[PDB]
Formats: sequence, C-alpha cells, structure tokens
Amino acid sequence: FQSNAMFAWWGRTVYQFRYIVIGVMVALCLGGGVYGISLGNHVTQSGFYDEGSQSVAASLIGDEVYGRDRTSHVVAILTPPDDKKVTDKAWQKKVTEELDQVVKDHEDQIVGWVGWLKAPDTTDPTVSAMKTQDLRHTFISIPLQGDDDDEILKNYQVVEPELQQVNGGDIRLAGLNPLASELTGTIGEDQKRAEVAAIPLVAVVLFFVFGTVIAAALPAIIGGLAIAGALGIMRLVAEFTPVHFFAQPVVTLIGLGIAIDYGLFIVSRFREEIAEGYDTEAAVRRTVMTSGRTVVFSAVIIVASSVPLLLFPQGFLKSITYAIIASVMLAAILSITVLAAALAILGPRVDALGVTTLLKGFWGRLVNVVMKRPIAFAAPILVVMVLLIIPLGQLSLGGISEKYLPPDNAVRQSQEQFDKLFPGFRTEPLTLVMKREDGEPITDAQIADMRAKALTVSGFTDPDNDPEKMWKERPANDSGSKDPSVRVIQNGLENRNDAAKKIDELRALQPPHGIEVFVGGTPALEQDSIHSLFDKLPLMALILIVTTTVLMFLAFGSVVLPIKAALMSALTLGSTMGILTWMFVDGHGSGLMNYTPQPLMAPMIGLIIAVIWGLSTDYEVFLVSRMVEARERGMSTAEAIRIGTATTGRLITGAALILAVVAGAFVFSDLVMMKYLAFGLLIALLLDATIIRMFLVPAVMKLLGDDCWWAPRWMKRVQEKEFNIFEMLRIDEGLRLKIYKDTEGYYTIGIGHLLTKSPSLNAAKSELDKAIGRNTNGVITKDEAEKLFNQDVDAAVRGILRNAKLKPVYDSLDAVRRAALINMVFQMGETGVAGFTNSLRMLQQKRWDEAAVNLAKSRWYNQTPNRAKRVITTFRTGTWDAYEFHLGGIKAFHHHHHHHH
Ligand SMILES: CCCCCCCCCCCCOC[C@H]1O[C@H](O[C@H]2O[C@H](CO)[C@@H](O)[C@H](O)[C@H]2O)[C@H](O)[C@@H](O)[C@@H]1O
Ligand SMILES: CCCCCCCCCCCCOC[C@H]1O[C@H](O[C@H]2O[C@H](CO)[C@@H](O)[C@H](O)[C@H]2O)[C@H](O)[C@@H](O)[C@@H]1O
Ligand SMILES: CCCCCCCCCCCCOC[C@H]1O[C@H](O[C@H]2O[C@H](CO)[C@@H](O)[C@H](O)[C@H]2O)[C@H](O)[C@@H](O)[C@@H]1O
Ligand SMILES: CCCCCCCCCCCCOC[C@H]1O[C@H](O[C@H]2O[C@H](CO)[C@@H](O)[C@H](O)[C@H]2O)[C@H](O)[C@@H](O)[C@@H]1O
Ligand SMILES: NC(=O)CN(CC(=O)O)CC(=O)O
Ligand SMILES: NC(=O)CN(CC(=O)O)CC(=O)O
Repeated sequence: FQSNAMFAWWGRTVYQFRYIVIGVMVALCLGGGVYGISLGNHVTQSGFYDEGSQSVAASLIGDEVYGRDRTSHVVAILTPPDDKKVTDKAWQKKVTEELDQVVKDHEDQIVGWVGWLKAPDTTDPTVSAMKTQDLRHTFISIPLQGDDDDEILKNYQVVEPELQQVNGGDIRLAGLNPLASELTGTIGEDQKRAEVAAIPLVAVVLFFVFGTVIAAALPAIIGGLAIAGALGIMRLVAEFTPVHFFAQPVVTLIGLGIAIDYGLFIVSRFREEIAEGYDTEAAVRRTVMTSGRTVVFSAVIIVASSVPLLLFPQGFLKSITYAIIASVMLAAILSITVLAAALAILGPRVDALGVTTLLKGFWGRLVNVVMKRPIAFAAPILVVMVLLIIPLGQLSLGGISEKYLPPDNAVRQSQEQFDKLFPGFRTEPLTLVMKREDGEPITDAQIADMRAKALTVSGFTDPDNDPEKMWKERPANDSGSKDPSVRVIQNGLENRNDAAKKIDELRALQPPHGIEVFVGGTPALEQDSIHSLFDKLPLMALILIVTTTVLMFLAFGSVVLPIKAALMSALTLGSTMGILTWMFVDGHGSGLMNYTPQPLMAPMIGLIIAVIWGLSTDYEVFLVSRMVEARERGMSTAEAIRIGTATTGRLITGAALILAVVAGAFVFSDLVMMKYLAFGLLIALLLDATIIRMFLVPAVMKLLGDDCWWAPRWMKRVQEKEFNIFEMLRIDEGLRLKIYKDTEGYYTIGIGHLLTKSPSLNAAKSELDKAIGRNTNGVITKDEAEKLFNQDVDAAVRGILRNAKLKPVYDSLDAVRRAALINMVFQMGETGVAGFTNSLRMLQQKRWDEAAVNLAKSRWYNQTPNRAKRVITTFRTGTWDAYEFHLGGIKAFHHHHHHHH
C-alpha cells in the first residue's frame, strides 16, 4: 500500500539531516516544557456534568437569578479550649473578632462568615441548630468570592492558612472547598511520588532490557521530552478550552511510560540491526521503517481509542483525551525523529558504556510448548476471564464525595464530623427552575400550580410535614439578578437512590401554560451525567472497535488477526473491569490500599475503557507485528508465532514493567478515581503481558494456522518484486536498451554486455542483431536485456565452477551472496576475484564481518567504493538491502567480464 513507501524515505532523511532534526525537536520539546510548567495554574476542576443537560441549564439559570449557593463553600467547626463551652461570651468575642479580621483582610476572597456565633441570642431554630446541645461545638459558614469553581477554590486556598489559625488552631474546615482543595491536591503529590519512586525503577528496568546505559538512557530521555512537549501542548490548549486537573497526571501516567515503550522498541531494533552487519545509515532506515510502522500505528491506535471519548459531554473527558493524544502522538513523533537521529549519530556507540560508569531460549521454548497443546491452555484461560466478568454486574455509579479521599484524611473527617455533629444542614435538593419564555413575572398562583403538581410526586422529604411548606423557594442572595421571570422551588429527597425515577417524573409533569421547567440539583446533575454516559457508550464502543481493528488490519495485512485482537482486547477489558468492581465496589483490597468501597464516577468508566482498550491493542501490535514480519519473511505459522514471541519477549516484559512501575506509583493516590484508573492499567497490563502475550495469543494463532494470516481481500496487499541478481547489477552496471560506448570506448548494451571492440557501430549492430536473432538497429527491450544478462551470468557461474579457487566459496554461499560474488566476477574477472584468497576463505567459513572488513581494505574498494560497499554489505548481511535502497545512480558504465555470445 501507500504506507510502506514513506517510512523508507523518512529513514534515509533522518540520517541525512541528523543534527538539524535533533536540534529543532529538542528545542521545541524543551521550549514546550518551559512553556508547560505553568500548566497547573490554568487548570480546572469542573467538567463532571453534562453541559447540555437540563440540570446544568437549571443550575445556570438558578445561579443567575437567585445567586449561586455559597452556603456550603466553607464550613468551620469551632471548639472552645479547656472544656469551655460555646456560650462563653469571652470566647465568643475573641473568636468572632479573629473571624472579622480574616474577612476584613480578604474581602476579595471572602463574602463573610455566617453562623450562630454572629448572633448567639437568636430563637431562630435553624440558626440555633448551628451549635450542639452540649455547647462544646459550633460551626459557621464562610461563603467565598468568585464566579466559578476554580476562582472560589483559589480564594479558599488564600484564606485557609489564616482561617486555620482561628481559635488557636482549634478550628476544623470542611465543605465544598476544603474537600476540593484536598482532592485536587492529590495530583501534585501523585506526580512527586512518580518522580521519587517511578523514575529510578524505570531506569532499572530500562537497563535490565538492554545491556548498556546509553541504549538504556535514550528511551528515558524521549519520555521526558514527550512529557515536556505534551505539557506545553496542553498549556497551549488551555488558552482556547478548559483543561482539567486530571489531564496532568494522565500525561505522566500514560504518556511517559508509553513514550518509554515506543523508545524501547526503536533502540532495540537499531541495536538488532547493528548486530547484523548493517551500516549505521542502513540500521536507522530499517529500524525506522519497521519500528516506526509499529510505533506510529500504535500511537494512532491509541488516538483512535481516545477520540471516541469526545462523544461524551464531560469536559473532564475532553481534556484528558487531548492530553492522551498529545502525549502518545508526540511520543511516536519523538521516537522516530529525535531518537532515530540520535542513533544515527551514535551508531554502534550506543553500546559503549556498561554497568561500570560510576560518578555519584526461554521465550523460545515457552512459546512452542504452548503451541502443540494450545487448547489445553486456551480453554482454562477463557473460562476464568469470563468468570472475571461476573463481578461487573455489581458495578454502580455515583458523584464526587468526601469518600473519594482515604478514611484517615483529616479533611474527609472534618466533613464526616460536620455531618455527625450537625446532621441537618448538608442537603442536596432537587430544583424546579421555572422560566417563562414571556418576559413578565411569575404569579403566586402560578407557583401554586407547580407546587400542586410537585406535591403530587411521591417521595420528597417532609420534615415538618405540611405539604404547603414543602417545595420552599430557593434562597436568594445578593449575587442574583432576581428577575421575576424566573422562580425556583426545591425540596430534598426521601431515600436518594431513586432520584433518576423522581427526576424523570418531575419532567413529565406538565408545566403550567407558557413556562419551560428546568429540573436541577446535585443529584440531577449527577444523574444526567450518568445517563449521558450510558447513552453515548454503545456508540463509543462501536467507533472504538472499528477504528482500531481497521488500523491493526493496515498494520498487519491480516483480516483475521485484527478481529482476533478485538476479541482478545474485549475479554481483557471485561476481565479487568470485573476485578476493579471487585476491588472498588465490593471493596476487596480496600483495607490493604486504604480506600473506601463506593460507586465509581460515571465518566471514569468511559476513560478506563478507552485507555485499557488502546493499551491492550498496542501490546498486540508490539507482538504480532513481529510475527507478521516473520511470515512476510516467509515462515510457517508455527515458527512465525515463535519468532515474534522470542524477539519481543524480553522487550515487551520491559515495556510492560516500565509502564507497570509508573502505574504502581499512582495506585497509592489518595484520590479513588486515580487509584481506580491506575489499577486498571496494572491489571489490564499484567493480563496482557502474561496471560495474553505468552499463552492465549500463540495458542489461538496456531489454531488458525495460516488462516490467521491474511485471508480475504485478495490483492488487498500487493505482492512485490523480489529482488534479484539482474536488479542488483542493473544498479551497479546500468541498464541500457540502446547501443552505447562505455568508458573504454567500446560498444556496449544491456547490463554491461560488450558487443564488440570494433570501432564500427554497424559491426556492433551486426553482432547485436546476431545475438538477439533479430534486426535491432541498435535497440533492444528490457526482456532481451535480461535474456542477454542471464547468458552472461550463466557464463560467469560456469567459469566460477571450473575455478578451484572460486568454486568452494561459491558452493557454500546462499543465493544472495552468490550474486555478490558473481557481481565481483563481472567487474574484475575470475582471476581478479580469485586474488581475494583470504576474504573468500572468510566467506566460505561464513565469517561475514571479518570478510566485510577485509574486503574494504582492497584496492577494489578504493577505486570503486560505492559498488564495493554495496557488494560488501551484501556479503555481510546476506540481503538485497544495499541495493533496494541505493543512493542515486551511477555515471561511468563499464562492460563486465564474461560477455557470452
Ligand atoms: C480532581 C478532582 C476534584 C473534584 C472537585 C469536586 C469537589 C466538589 C465540587 C465543587 C462544586 C461546587 O458546587 C457548588 C455549586 O454547584 C452548582 O454550580 C456548579 O455546577 C453548575 C452547573 O455545572 C456550574 O454552572 C457552576 O459553575 C458550578 O459552580 C450550583 O449551581 C451552585 O449553586 C453551587 O454553588
Ligand atoms: C460537601 C460539603 C457539604 C457541606 C454542607 C454545609 C451546609 C451549610 C449550610 C449553612 C446554612 C446557614 O444558614 C444561616 C442563615 O443565614 C441567614 O441568616 C441571616 O441572619 C441575620 C439576620 O437575617 C443576618 O446576619 C443575615 O441576613 C443572615 O445571616 C439566612 O437568612 C438564614 O436563612 C440562614 O439559615
Ligand atoms: C502533536 C500532537 C497534537 C495533539 C494535540 C491535541 C489537542 C486538541 C485540542 C482541541 C481543542 C479545540 O477546542 C474546542 C473548543 O474551543 C472553543 O473555544 C471557542 O469557543 C468558546 C466557547 O465555546 C469561546 O471561549 C471562544 O469563542 C473560543 O475560544 C470552545 O471552548 C468549545 O466550544 C470548543 O469545543
Ligand atoms: C508490578 C510491578 C511493581 C509496580 C509497583 C511499584 C510501586 C512504587 C511506588 C510505591 C511507593 C510507596 O509509597 C508509600 C506511600 O505510602 C505512605 O503511607 C501511606 O501508605 C498508603 C497510602 O499511601 C496508606 O497506608 C496510607 O494512606 C499512608 O499511610 C505515605 O503516606 C506516602 O507518602 C508514600 O508515598
Ligand atoms: N581477500 C583478500 O583481500 C586477501 N588478500 C589480502 C590479505 O588479506 O592479506 C591477500 C590474499 O590473497 O590472501
Ligand atoms: N562508475 C560509477 O560511477 C559507479 N562506480 C561505483 C563506485 O565508485 O563505487 C563504479 C561502478 O559501479 O562500476
């Protein structure tokens, strides 16, 4: 197809422009990094709700007209010391004056403080309930300035240190903002843990995979450049659209490790090509094509896995999707630009340093034992994996809670103690946001209409249970427009699980003539977000599976192998998900890992599907692409499966561990979503690297035999010219379809075929006419050029076999190397080639490197380097590589020895 041509071209190009390529990109990545460390201050917490939903609309209109609810912003429990009681007016006058001072110094941050302590002598029942009956505790509400979740949080964090200093420190902060501050604060300490724990462990695995530090350090450097540039990109993205807090760790959680993984396969392929006698220039090229195709494909596949998340309306998922795309794409680009150019500069110098630089057939035999008893391995694996999908039915979803923090988090407990000491104040009522399209006020009888319709609905709370007093109007503060065209009534909920049922019932209520009813509230926001997820989820899965399977099909050529991978990834997914619900819903490991068993966040299930599927699909490509390579190379399905396994065995383990290590740092996050996400990686990865790669894939793949490989769509993949000795010497000696004079001035034609040494052109035409058995008047076709070439080769080979000095080395050589030997014979004759007694002897003993080195010291190499180097490289590698990608064209044509007639 189209894809195989470009990687070749780019392979020669990264070498031709090494220093420029490595200079521009590192500058950009470091430039991005310096630009992208400011990411963290242009970062949002919002985006968990469905922006196009009625609840959000109800919220928007509600905060617009009535003012946003700031009563729950900051809540502070106060405890007088020395067992003094809250009613102690001496303690009151001192504490309140402290409070007034904090407000006085921060009017740009704090609206004020509300509570019993402001007017201790009130018979207002609700206000008098802001103190416990034992008079040991009293709480205040501290509404903050700001017009979005982010500004309000920043305002809290400004006043928090001085606020915590109230009452001699004996004050406990809780509410929306102390939790938000703690929840978002987990990001910063999760990455620090990654720098402290993950980074040194990555270096160990990196050095484990390779044998030297330079080869080990390069993927690490790529990862860092990927992070830097991706953070820079994400910073740029923050200029045009909100970027969530959670986007940052995703860059390091996913991008880094995957960037290391990509770099791991490039350096390993380069090292592998240098192991063969390939030039540095050649190694980078071949490496780039093979590895790049897999890495480039792997990146696009993850992009194809992340893009479907854009179907979901949660801005949370959009920011993360961008971050993933930016990361893995920059990773792929870096791994075939900066890294390739670096290897081109280094060459074999990658294997310079060893463990000692101090300053400060297992897979072979593991894969074949499986193959002849594949079903003994398949069946039990698939049963468990399906049985690991059984805890999935218990999966539940919910909104953000204080339970998202660990049970021993001080801020979570301040909250849990607020709800324990003051049980009534924490409410989440459903709202009926009424809006007349008409611009005139809503009458009292019009609200009476809606209340009557609302009182009809069954399960709303009735403390103080008169219906008249149910569905109170939402409190209005100074931030509201107070437009009489909009009025909001709200009631709490009885039994709060059933919100979806009663929300949908509130919307089924027919609005009094001429009004649009917007049903909102925290459970409404959360429910709409959940419904939005389930709605776009079947479509996501569709696009997710199709795009990746198609991409794997362009990467493999097989139709079956990609479809096989789809089922594999689906079962890896379903199994990993079941274990997670087993872990985070049923709470298995919750004690060990210090998290609370609870419903999972709805958009989190979208993210984890995409990440797992994309990661699972990549690790199939990492493995199968080699198998495919083997088959294309031409091998039975059996050994094709094996070759692919043994070649990538150590590599995929290291690639897995490096990613597993970083994930294993994030599993210790105080944020359950992060814990949950990080575990999804580990579990899916461990299942992929072991159960899938080593057992289930090679087992299955053999069952299909050669059916696994390309099946249908004949001609979908193009058979390609298989290089030959003519094409070889077409390059070295030229292909001329018309009689011409060579450098010695003699009439030559075809591939270095001397017609005659006669000055007479007609004599040459006469001999040419004779040779083709047809009047040519000096012109032949390509077929006749080959026909004549083959006679010359036959003559060359005949004489070679009659030469005692040439026959033994020739008989021992494979077809390709024979062509190189024949090439030499053509250029200098048997006696000329026979003069190479030692190198011939080295070739007969298959000491290619020794022969290649010794042949380069010849006068033959000196007088004709490009052809010699081409022939020598062919001896060394035994492949048509030096000819399949030769530089240019040759200018001086010379007729060869052994012109037959
Ligand atoms: C890294 C993980 C971090 C997780 C952070 C979660 C911690 C607690 C969340 C804090 C949310 C503050 O909730 C309180 C507010 O909720 C709604 O407004 C919010 O929802 C609307 C529709 O979306 C938006 O229009 C408003 O801008 C937006 O303030 C209400 O209308 C407001 O009356 C109320 O004040
Ligand atoms: C996940 C985190 C969840 C955290 C949950 C936290 C919920 C906290 C709820 C706090 C409700 C406290 O409300 C306190 C009271 O303030 C105002 O009283 C007025 O008293 C004086 C005479 O009017 C004047 O100073 C002012 O006009 C005004 O203060 C309202 O008029 C009352 O109706 C309201 O009851
Ligand atoms: C090398 C690998 C490269 C990989 C990098 C991947 C990054 C992809 C980033 C895609 C983000 C595109 O942003 C899309 C968003 O932009 C818009 O802004 C404009 O509309 C806003 C109101 O909507 C107003 O504030 C303004 O009029 C205006 O700025 C809106 O926010 C969204 O309606 C829209 O969805
Ligand atoms: C499969 C391949 C292997 C991959 C796994 C590699 C893992 C590498 C990272 C491991 C670093 C260990 O970090 C230990 C972390 O825990 C400590 O105590 C806490 O421990 C649990 C929560 O962290 C709870 O017990 C409590 O909340 C609290 O006591 C500190 O609070 C943290 O500061 C410290 O960072
Ligand atoms: N193949 C060669 O270049 C051998 N030459 C050169 C050498 O290796 O000394 C000498 C010989 O004829 O044995
Ligand atoms: N004559 C040329 O320009 C090509 N050169 C190639 C070279 O110098 O190595 C000689 C040949 O191929 O016969």
